[PDB]
Amino acid sequence: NYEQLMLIMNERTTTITNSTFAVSLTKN
Amino acid sequence: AIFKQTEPAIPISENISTKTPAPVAY
Repeated sequence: NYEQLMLIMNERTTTITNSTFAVSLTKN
Repeated sequence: AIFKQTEPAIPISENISTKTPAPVAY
């Protein structure tokens, strides 16, 4: 409803390398 | 006093061609 609307992009990231790998493996 | 010696002249490029990077879903 509302609490699930106000947290749409609230996904935690451990580090820059993991973010790099997560955006890299989705395009290769 | 007023003047110092010549600095090392860094030659900037004349015809560089880099790519504008695509946006990423960071």
